[PDB]
Amino acid sequence: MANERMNLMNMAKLSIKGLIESALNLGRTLDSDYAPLQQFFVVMEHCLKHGLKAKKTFLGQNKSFWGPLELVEKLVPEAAEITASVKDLPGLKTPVGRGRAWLRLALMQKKLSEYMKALINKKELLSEFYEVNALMMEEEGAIIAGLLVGLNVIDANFCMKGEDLDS
Repeated sequence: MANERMNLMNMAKLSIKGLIESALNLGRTLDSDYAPLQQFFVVMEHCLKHGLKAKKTFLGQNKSFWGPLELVEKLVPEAAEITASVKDLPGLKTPVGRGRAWLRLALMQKKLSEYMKALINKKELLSEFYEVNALMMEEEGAIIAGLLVGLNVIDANFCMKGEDLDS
C-alpha cells in the first residue's frame, strides 16, 4: 500500500518541477494546448483518486474526487468563485469533468497550492471521502501540496466558453 502512494508522489514531483522548468524558459502565458501542462493534471487526478470511498450522495451520483474538492470553498473564500463557475457551466456533465475544469481554474488563480494545503490540514472532514491510509491523508499529500507552490509563478489560461449571439 505504502508503495502505491510514493509512486504518485515522485510522479507528481517531475510533473511540477518539469512543468515549471518548461514554463520558465518558455516565458509566455500557457494554454490548454501545452502538453506538459495537460500532463500535470492527469498526474494530479490520479493523486486525488487514491484513497476515495463510496458515493454517499443522496441522488446516488458518485462524484469521485469532485466531492473532496467541493469542500475547498468551505475552507478558502477565493475558492467559492471557481467552485461555482464549473457548476454554472453547461456541457460539463460528469463530476470528474468538473474537478478537472476546477483544477484548471485553481491553476489560473495560482491558488491551487494553497487550497490543497487547506485540505490536508483538515483530515477531520477530508476523512469522509478518503480512507485512513490515502494519499491525501498521508505525508505525500502535504509534500506534494507544499511543492505546488512553484506553480504559482505559472501563467496559464484555459478556455471554458464564449458567446457572440447577443447584440
